Amino acid sequence: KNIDGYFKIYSKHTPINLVRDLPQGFSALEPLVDLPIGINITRFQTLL
Amino acid sequence: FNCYFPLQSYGFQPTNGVGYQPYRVVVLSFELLHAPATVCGPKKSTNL
Amino acid sequence: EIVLTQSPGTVSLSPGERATLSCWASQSVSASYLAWYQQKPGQAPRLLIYGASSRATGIPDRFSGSGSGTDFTLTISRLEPEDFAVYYCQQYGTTPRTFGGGTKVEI
Amino acid sequence: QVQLQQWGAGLLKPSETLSLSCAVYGGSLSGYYWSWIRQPPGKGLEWIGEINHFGSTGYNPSLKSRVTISVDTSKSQFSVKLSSVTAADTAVYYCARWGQGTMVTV
Repeated sequence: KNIDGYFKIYSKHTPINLVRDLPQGFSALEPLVDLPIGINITRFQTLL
Repeated sequence: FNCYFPLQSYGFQPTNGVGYQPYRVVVLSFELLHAPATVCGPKKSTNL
Repeated sequence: EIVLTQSPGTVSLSPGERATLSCWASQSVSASYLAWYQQKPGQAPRLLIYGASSRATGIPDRFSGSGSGTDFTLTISRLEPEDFAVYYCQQYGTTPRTFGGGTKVEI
Repeated sequence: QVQLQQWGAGLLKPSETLSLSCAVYGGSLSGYYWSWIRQPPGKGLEWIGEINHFGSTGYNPSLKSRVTISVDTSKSQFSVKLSSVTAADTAVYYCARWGQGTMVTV
């Protein structure tokens, strides 16, 4: 999320025991990086 | 004739006059736009 | 104690030539504290350049000053028939306000 | 309009004193800075003393404790009083804020 010029990113690695879909469980994503981009963003695309 | 190169060289000898001497020039330009500040000064603390 | 070193002591030039007066100070002069005076023979001191960059009021645009620190330089881009006079520079960056010895513009 | 007329110069014996006159026209001496400028024959200019309009005054080290500059607002005149004169004090004194020059022989 990018608000007030700051590009908030929250992240979480986690071990899983599954091969199909999103598991039943709870955890959070603490902040990792804040970037003072100050640039509007309206699109994106992932990189494999 | 009437076609002159707009570019010419400095002649720097150590014998040239003090006003005719090389001077390394550093221009420090600052901007403070709506983006957040990113480059600050390392204030030093006291004990606890 | 600031002694202004003017060079050369004499300068002979023809009209239309560019005349440069050099003015060096024994100590670096802060904020270009250099004033230029041209003294016609039998005439009182006449200010030419103030602050080494600001010309006096009504002085011709042919007069020009240059330099910083321990260098002050007065330029007359196009010599004039009445420009053959003694030019003395004065440095007022210290309480003992001192002037240069004067450079004579010859023919 | 603007003119600064010098007076009080002349030939003086050694160790004597002198009082300069500098009549200003069109100017407010008490409201603008004033200084006296001497020039020995064949030399450059030498700033001796200056007087701030509010009243502050200063003198060059060569004239320190020997010179005294003051102004008569009652006449709007600039004065430069020198004492304990000598041979080296011979110079052309013109008063500026320039004036016409006043040769001092001693």
